[PDB]
Amino acid sequence: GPHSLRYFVTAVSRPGLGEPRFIAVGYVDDTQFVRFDSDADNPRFEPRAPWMEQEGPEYWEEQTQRAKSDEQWFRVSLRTAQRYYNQSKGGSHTFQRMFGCDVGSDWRLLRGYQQFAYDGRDYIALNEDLKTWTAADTAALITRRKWEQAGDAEYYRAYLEGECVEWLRRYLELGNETLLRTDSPKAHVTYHPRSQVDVTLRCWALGFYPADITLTWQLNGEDLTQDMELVETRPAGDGTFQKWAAVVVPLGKEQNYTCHVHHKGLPEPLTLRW
Amino acid sequence: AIQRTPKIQVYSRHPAENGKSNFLNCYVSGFHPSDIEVDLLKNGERIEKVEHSDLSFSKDWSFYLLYYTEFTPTEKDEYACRVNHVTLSQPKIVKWDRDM
Amino acid sequence: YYSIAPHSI
Repeated sequence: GPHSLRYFVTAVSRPGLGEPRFIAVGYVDDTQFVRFDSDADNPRFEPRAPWMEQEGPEYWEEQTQRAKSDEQWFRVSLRTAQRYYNQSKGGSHTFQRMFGCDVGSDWRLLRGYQQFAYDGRDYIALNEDLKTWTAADTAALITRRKWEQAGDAEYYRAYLEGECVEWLRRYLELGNETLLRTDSPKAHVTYHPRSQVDVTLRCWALGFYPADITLTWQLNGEDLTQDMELVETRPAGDGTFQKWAAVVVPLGKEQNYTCHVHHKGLPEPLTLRW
Repeated sequence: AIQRTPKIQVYSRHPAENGKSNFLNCYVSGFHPSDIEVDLLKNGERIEKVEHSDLSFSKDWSFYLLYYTEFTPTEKDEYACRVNHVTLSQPKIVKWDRDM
Repeated sequence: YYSIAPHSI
């Protein structure tokens, strides 16, 4: 450990075009393994990792019906949200769920998640105590009151401590050949002429897993995270990730700049120059 | 109600070598809402055999997608990604640069 | 394992 299981569920209303779009994807750490797509030829819960193709048909059947139930939940919640905020019925809107659990060195629950969002903003979320809710606006206070009265926090907590955590261990055993790996980043600094006065130093990080990494430029101990360009971490497409950070430095002073890479696969953080 | 402009990255899966097969990637991330147009271009023409990941999002709820296609790079073939989104006044073309 | 949302908003 530690490890994490996450589902990212999206519904997008399409008035005048048909029923809402609905898609759910499941991730173990930074590895996707399942999906449900309402716009596919045959909408059904299906594997997206090779180590999931050995599950019986009753796994996919039960997961599909749960996904079909949630799709109806999103259709209702989208209409209710439209009403809560007194919005026009002709606009497209988004509702998102994000739920899962974190397990650790000994493979038991660190933290459970039940997060909900409307049009890309926090709506309501289950607190870490797995008992109380945090509502983002007064419309979500209505939701929170209703879910508090019904005791849905106990329903979610039972899932987080039971199904979420026990199935995460099962996934971690099915894909133990690939999921438990730790690929250290291969890092180096490149040189790119820019002007007659300065030059670009680009620090690369390649082929690392998991995706979490820190790239930092410093000038003689002092730090440069204000002045640098830092792209988002991106997937290579083969199961590893990439990232780079660049800085504009004056000609002749490249050796005064150092790039630092922090990663779970790095025993000691790397410090690089050109 | 809120809008997030996509960040676009065009790059290859492996370091580009002329003559050996590779994968061309166009990674769009941090955008909202989810409707987006992404196309990979070879010499300005839309590539047909393009795959894309399933729609997912980050901790801040912003969406991300990866479009990818198999290609064998040459010295003269120009490649690019064309992205259109409600936050962009016109489609944004990002050319493939072997150093980015 | 997918988690049911018991009640809508």
